[PDB]
Amino acid sequence: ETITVSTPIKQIFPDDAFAETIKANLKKKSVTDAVTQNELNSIDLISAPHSDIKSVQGIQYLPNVRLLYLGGNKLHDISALKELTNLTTLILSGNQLQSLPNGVFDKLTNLKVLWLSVNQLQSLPDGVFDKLTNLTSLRLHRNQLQSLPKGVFDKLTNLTVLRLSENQLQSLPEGVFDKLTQLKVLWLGRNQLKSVPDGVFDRLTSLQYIWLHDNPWDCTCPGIRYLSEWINKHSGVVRNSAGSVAPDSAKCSGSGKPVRSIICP
Amino acid sequence: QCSQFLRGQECVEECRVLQGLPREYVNARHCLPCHPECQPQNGSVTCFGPEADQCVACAHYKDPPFCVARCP
Ligand SMILES: *[C@@H]1O[C@H](CO)[C@@H](O)[C@H](O)[C@H]1NC(C)=O
Repeated sequence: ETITVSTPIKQIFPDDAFAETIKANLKKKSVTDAVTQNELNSIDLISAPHSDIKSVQGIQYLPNVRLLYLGGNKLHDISALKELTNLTTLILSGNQLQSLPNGVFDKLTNLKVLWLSVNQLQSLPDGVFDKLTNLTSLRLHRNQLQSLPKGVFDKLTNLTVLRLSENQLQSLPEGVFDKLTQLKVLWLGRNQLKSVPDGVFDRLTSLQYIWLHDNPWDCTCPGIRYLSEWINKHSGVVRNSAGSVAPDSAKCSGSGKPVRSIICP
Repeated sequence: QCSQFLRGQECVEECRVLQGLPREYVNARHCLPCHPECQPQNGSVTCFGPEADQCVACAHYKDPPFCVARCP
């Protein structure tokens, strides 16, 4: 997308905060100033955390934007990001996203960092991350996910960090982590998980840190056998919310005994 | 008096979580440097806490679970 004639910032970016943002970025004197496409082409980095931005309408005119720090605003719509193909870092944490368009990230194939935390996401579309083959960090902390689509991470073979804590996850799909052989950091704490699929962690051969605390683990046998044996075999990998090694941090619901203390006949 | 984040006594809008040196983590809205033995990362945070066993990767050697300056 291209503007053909000089146009006021205020007209390209109808959001008052975001227009102010573009003006400061281009060092203009006021949002009434007209801008060219070559000036918009010059924008590589937008950083506007906690800026009261309610829409990024107009951002589609920034073909070279590569780093987008938009955490802590009031966005509920991100449709205009769809063709920002040079994005490598997209921080949308702390906005008002309740859902994501199907295929919204499909053209953002250079994305490395995608942070969607502290929103109100109720679900993830099937295949929403499939085109992000270069993604290394995905954060979905503090949303309202109760389930995940089968295979939702399968294309993220380079993923290094995956944050799924403080959701409402009732269950993990079988095989959900099977392709993440480079994954080093996995948060699953503060969800509603009573169990995991047998073998769910067995392809995570680079894993260094995992959070499993504040889940209502069902410690009846034989269902708990895999998770108990895994923690015992990975006792230095489990971290508590404070960040310390704490294999006992994964607790049985009801009794509060450590999951790893359970022995099944 | 700081509305967003503090680096020492300075009020800043962001910490050096994904770029800038030294790389940082945040605790109670304070920017704090990652342990110097964590290797700065491109595409992820560099640390999740202060300690030499909370790095994503070690800059030099690793004496599990700690990143260390000298060959163990
Ligand atoms: C990561 O690598 C890219 C491409 O090589 C580079 O442009 C960017 O500055 C780097 N990341 C950091 C924060 O150094």
